[PDB]
Amino acid sequence: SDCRTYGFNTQIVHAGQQPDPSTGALSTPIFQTSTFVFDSAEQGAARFALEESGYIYTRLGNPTTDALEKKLAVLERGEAGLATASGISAITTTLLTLCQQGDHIVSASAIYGCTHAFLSHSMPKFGINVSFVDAAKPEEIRAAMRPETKVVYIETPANPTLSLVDIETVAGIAHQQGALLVVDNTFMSPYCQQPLQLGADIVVHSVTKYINGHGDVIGGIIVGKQEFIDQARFVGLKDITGGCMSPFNAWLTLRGVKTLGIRMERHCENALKIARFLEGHPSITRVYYPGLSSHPQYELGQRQMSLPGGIISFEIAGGLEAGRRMINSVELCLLAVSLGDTETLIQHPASMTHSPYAPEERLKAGITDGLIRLSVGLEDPEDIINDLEHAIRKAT
Amino acid sequence: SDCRTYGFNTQIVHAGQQPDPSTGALSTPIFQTSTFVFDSAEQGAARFALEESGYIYTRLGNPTTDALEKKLAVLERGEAGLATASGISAITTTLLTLCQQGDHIVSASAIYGCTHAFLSHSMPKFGINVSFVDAAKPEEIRAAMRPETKVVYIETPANPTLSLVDIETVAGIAHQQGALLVVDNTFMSPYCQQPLQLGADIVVHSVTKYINGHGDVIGGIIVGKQEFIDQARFVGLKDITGGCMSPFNAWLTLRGVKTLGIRMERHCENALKIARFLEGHPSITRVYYPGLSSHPQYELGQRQMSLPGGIISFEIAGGLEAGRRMINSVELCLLAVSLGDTETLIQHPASMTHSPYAPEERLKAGITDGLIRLSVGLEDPEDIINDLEHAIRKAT
Amino acid sequence: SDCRTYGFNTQIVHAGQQPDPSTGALSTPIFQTSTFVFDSAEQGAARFALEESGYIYTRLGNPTTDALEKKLAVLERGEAGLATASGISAITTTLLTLCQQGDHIVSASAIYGCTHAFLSHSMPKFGINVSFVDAAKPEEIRAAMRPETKVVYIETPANPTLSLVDIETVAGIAHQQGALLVVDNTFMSPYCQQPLQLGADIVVHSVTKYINGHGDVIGGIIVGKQEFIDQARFVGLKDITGGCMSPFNAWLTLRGVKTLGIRMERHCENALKIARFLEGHPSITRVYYPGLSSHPQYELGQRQMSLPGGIISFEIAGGLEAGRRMINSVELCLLAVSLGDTETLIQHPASMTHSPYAPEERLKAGITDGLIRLSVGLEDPEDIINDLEHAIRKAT
Amino acid sequence: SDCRTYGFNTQIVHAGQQPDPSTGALSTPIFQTSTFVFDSAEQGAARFALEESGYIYTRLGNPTTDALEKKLAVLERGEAGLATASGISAITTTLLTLCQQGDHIVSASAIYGCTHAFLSHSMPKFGINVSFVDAAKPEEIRAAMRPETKVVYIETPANPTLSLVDIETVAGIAHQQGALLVVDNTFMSPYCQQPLQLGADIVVHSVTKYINGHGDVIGGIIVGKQEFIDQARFVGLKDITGGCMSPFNAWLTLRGVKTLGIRMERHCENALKIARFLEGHPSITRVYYPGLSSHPQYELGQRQMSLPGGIISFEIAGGLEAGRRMINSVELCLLAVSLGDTETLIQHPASMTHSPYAPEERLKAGITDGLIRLSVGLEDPEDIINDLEHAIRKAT
Ligand SMILES: *Cc1c(COP(=O)(O)O)cnc(C)c1O
Ligand SMILES: *Cc1c(COP(=O)(O)O)cnc(C)c1O
Ligand SMILES: *Cc1c(COP(=O)(O)O)cnc(C)c1O
Ligand SMILES: *Cc1c(COP(=O)(O)O)cnc(C)c1O
Repeated sequence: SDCRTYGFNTQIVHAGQQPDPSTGALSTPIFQTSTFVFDSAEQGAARFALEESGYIYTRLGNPTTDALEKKLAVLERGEAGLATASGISAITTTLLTLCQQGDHIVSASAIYGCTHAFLSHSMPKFGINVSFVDAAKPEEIRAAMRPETKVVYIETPANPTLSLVDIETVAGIAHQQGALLVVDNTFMSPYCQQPLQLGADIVVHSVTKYINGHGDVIGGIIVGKQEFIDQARFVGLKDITGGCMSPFNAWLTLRGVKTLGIRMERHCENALKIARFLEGHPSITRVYYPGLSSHPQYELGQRQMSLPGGIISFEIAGGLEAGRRMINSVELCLLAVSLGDTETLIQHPASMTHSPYAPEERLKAGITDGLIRLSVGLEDPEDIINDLEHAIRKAT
Repeated sequence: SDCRTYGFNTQIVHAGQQPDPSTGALSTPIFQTSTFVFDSAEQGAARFALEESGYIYTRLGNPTTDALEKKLAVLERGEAGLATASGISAITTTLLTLCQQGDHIVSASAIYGCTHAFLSHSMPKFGINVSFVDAAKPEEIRAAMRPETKVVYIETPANPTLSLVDIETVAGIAHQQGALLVVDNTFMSPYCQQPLQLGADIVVHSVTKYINGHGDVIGGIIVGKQEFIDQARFVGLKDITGGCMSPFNAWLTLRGVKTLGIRMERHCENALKIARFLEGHPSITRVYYPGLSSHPQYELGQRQMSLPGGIISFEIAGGLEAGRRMINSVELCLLAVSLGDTETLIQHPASMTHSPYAPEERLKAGITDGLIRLSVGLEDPEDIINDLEHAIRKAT
Repeated sequence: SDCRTYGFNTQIVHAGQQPDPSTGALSTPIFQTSTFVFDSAEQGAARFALEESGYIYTRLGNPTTDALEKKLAVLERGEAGLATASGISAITTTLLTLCQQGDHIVSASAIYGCTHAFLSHSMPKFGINVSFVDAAKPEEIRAAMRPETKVVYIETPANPTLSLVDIETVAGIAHQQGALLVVDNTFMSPYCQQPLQLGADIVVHSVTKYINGHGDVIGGIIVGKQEFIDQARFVGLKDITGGCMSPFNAWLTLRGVKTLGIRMERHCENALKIARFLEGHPSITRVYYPGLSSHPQYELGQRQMSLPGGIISFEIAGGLEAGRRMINSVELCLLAVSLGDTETLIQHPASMTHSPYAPEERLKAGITDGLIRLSVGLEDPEDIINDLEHAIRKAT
Repeated sequence: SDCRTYGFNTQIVHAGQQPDPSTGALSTPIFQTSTFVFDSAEQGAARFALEESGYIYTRLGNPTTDALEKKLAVLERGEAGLATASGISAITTTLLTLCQQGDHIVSASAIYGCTHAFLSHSMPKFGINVSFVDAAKPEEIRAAMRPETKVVYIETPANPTLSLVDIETVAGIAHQQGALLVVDNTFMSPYCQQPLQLGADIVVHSVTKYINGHGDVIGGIIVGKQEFIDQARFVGLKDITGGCMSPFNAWLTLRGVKTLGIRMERHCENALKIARFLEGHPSITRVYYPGLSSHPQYELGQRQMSLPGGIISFEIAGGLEAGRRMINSVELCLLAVSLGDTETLIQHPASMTHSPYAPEERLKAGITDGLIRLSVGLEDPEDIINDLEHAIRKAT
């Protein structure tokens, strides 16, 4: 049969995978090899000429990684996938394949910090200019487009305030002006949002977050048309970034993604409960969560996202010192800077990642002094709420 | 004590490593994690401000990978190391950290094919121009230097004819003209050649070859001054290539490198025997091996290399068809395109990697129709010789 | 705090685990080591004398495996855990620690086939006699008890007809007669049944099934009182079976168990839907599933099990040939002999595992000619039902 | 061709292994699976009936582990191999397959401590009696034989004094009296001693030591006739010990064994240098090493062993307190209780493993107060000697 025909949970479990043909092994074997052996000179030449399918060398391609690439292509409804060493490598392999000196990119300003650093500081040194705009306002995207614009780049939801971008509307604007739309879908995973179905051309993820979900893999994935992915593989990865994924990391990500549907359901069920608790707490001034009807783009989120996500941000009364006291008072939530793990993770940017920055520079990343970012895990939500209540009460 | 004080075999085993402090575990633990947890807001801020040692997130740094980086820095007599997703990523993370639009690179022409593709086709699209020269002639390096030249880039020995480059002489030329010298030391490993001791500024390796040695890791390493490595880590890797190494791959490379000294001794003992056998064979027109006194740069090799290496190239009588017949007639040597594995690997480029290319285009990579490339493994050399003799006899 | 105080999902995620003390790594490091190093002669002696905590050698104990042992002890409400190379090793390490020549065991007859082979053929050759009884009838257990009986051994539910054993009632009988009760809890996992809370003394699992859940680990676990577990570790494992678990297998099982709660919820939701579909199908003569009210011990199952499980057996009309045709006609369910994986697995014992046996010998394992065993996975239940309907329709 | 025809180093690299048939991957894939899938009911039945080759379930057999089993069978010149969870499991799976209540074993007294504990305390509780003899005196073996003796069990060399057993002579005695000879060949590895070639029936190893060689695997192997190995697999392992090896551990051992020849050569070259240094040191009363001509069985060792090994024991002047001071004064040698790793390991049993024992009880394991045991690693021997000289000088 064809796995593209089954339901989404069935695809999560099975797409891109099948029992090993020589042994019947059910788990995808870990092809932890660099070298592949040819049966003859002619078989080697046939593979190098693309006249025969098969493998050559793990930087170019590998059976374990191929399974992950095919699975994620199915889940995003794209033609082809390309696994990478990190989410950053997925982003930069994509953009360095597409762009050359003299080209231009229109990017959302509300993007992952290291992506912003790449676009702000590294791209212009290669002659590739970037204009940053508020992508919640599609007119600002249009106004920033130039004859040289090759790419519009967006993230949605966008940390740390969980604002949204209207993918379908932005895709139409980008395409009318001759540009590709690249969407970083890390926050949602394909279980909750499908940018290619809304007109995006390329989707990138850090699999480090929800796709792997177990806090033990750094990796990325790119999904798009075969013609583009082939260039991203044989030029961007092979020559430019060298950012190939280890077969063992691909195997762990295949293993983690098996539970993506059930994990996202529980992350989001837990997060909605915690978000409602925080919205009712008189020591919490604001709660940013797409599942609360007061979210400024709530209706867009309901049309574009099948679930409101596992991430919450909120502001605690009392600013910087209260946020520091609160984060130093949790006993179950763990202080860390990643997200999408099975454990609940918490961070206070103004006292952690952005401490030696001026308050007006911190807002440039949307960071207020009392802002706390919470990645909701798979624990009992009552335990998470009790921990938050205990810490908030102490802090205020 | 200080491991930088012990003998080289002792350093191979011990440098960069020690029993785990919390448990005493002798093997370096596999810190297969993405996330690291802070004990307090203040500890997180201290790490982000570089005011406290410790870890944050595996793309930035990891204890397992740190051990590999420190070991390879000791072995190359460099200050610091940076592990990468691939040898290509080591090369491009280095050059994309050092160079920006308007800069220039002087490169040897006799370099790894994918490095050549990066330099020929990708660098100029970022405004970084490259002049290729015959680096066996240091005067051609000097003549190609421009005010904008930031880097001279060399490999030695250089596949597929095993020609050499005089590292010390080229380093002096590069430095007099204000450029850094980057040496790809993959072929030799630090056990056989130490470019930093001869004046190079930066050494890169594909650990995929001899350093790991077991044919099961794609990876790279960069070694140089702390100031440069810090930029390669926090800009080149973090932002540009995203080419971080998986902790499991670092652990496998640590494990492989434990036997680097004994492996290189056996590879080179075997290769010298096989090279002498081939040089005495009337069906073999030429043998390229630094350990044969007829090698055109033999004396330079004796001063610069402690052993002549594990790689041999040779030309079989009868050109393309004889090379194809020979490679299709081996029974022990394995047909493949990597090198530095414990198994003997063999390839015939004119019928394998470069078949759909014109004979005059193949020479542009030094490839004649009868040229065979042999990576000598750890088998009994008598068995390798018998296999080669059987195949040569059949082919001719 | 104490993790034994949190909710069960919180314990699944966190019990037995914490950030690495020397680095903060969130994932439990893979301590893939044999050797541990002492700081002094005195520290080595202190560990060998049990006068100091810490590690010596991985066969005796290991930090990664210790985390798994502690987690499973928390989840089963037992004092201590011991990980093993396989479920069989958990069973035999337990029984060979407890029993010596002249001792006796009363065992259920409806037990895992290889356990039955150990008890029937291997135990008596060591002078340890075994009486098999129908453990659904607690009076048969009582009647089989002898002065030499050390252990009553049961599984519940019991494959392949999913009959039950009343743990609390059997525990009272065993204890009144001076014997320990050992329960194999593999089928249910601690998420669905807690034998120690009902009076059992020792729980064993094959973690190969639901606890790991990902079809990529063979392993076992024993949970019980510290005094017994210490004997199982330092005599049974150290000396008798040698069945220690690899640190990597323990790490994978820790990783798999993170999703145990959400997996069991989905397995059982899916299984109840499929069981009801099969019970309404006129080509299916019988359906064995604890969640159907027609199950002969339905009310006991509701008191003893929090969910009815992920396993279903059923009889297809037409006996042996229909069962063979049906199993050869599924397109999504995979033909295999394990259970508890994320993929739906199916087997027809009369044509697969028990084909060269007489029909009257097959019933001795409860196997009728039309009996099919289904391990329900995490796919969309509609897809599983459609596959079963297609295959049943073709077969009948 | 047939790998049993190549030289021993070629076999170390290649025996039991070949490129993956479906992909050409050179490294043996890690078949980290529990479940295997059948294409039809008939294929499942054919495998269960042994009428078709192939896999069923990893406890029974696995492609990665099969490669290791076949390689070690080739290296020991035996018919078949069986991998296990530990060296202890190799020993007990063997003996519990061969023996039942009423049987008898004649064992050397100079054996590994946990093997001695199994034979002394556990075997008799299963009705299997054991007589311990000085196996350096073959007449004591003969005199201890009884009508019920099934097995003669020996280790050679034997820790901690490195005494020897004449394998060929003992095999002839055992066979004349109708018993099998089992030899634990862990100390030597097949590179240095081949008991089956000298008449032994079964060889066991802890692969934890030299075969893996990297201090990161606990595991065992059994090698013998196909008829016996089949019983050890399908009864001893399947039913009794459950001591199967994890596929990942088998893959690591395959990887470690690739360098067995070059490692043993260097271990033994280093050990002979260190042994000669110790024999010339006036603070060292005795040196136990088969490569010193003063060894009491030196000539037997030269006939039976191709190299004298990597292990040395020696007595330091001043007894218990000097041994403790010496071991607390090394800076490079690591204090630990395993052997065969790439790092040099050292232990002082009288102050470490046997401290709370009476001096007359310590001699029962051949342990004098000043006895030090050294596992010589791959470091520069000059560095090891300097470390030992520094520590000896301080201690005396
Ligand atoms: C973490 C993250 C990234 C970067 O991925 P890495 O795997 O850390 O390189 C990119 N985008 C988003 C939205 C992320 O959360
Ligand atoms: C193989 C090789 C490389 C590339 O390294 P990868 O690990 O394949 O990316 C670079 N230089 C040399 C000399 C090589 O042999
Ligand atoms: C599979 C199973 C076992 C055996 O465990 P292994 O890990 O295969 O050794 C024991 N009991 C039950 C109920 C099982 O399903
Ligand atoms: C270490 C050893 C063993 C035991 O093997 P494990 O892998 O630790 O179970 C048995 N025999 C000898 C000679 C050993 O050195």
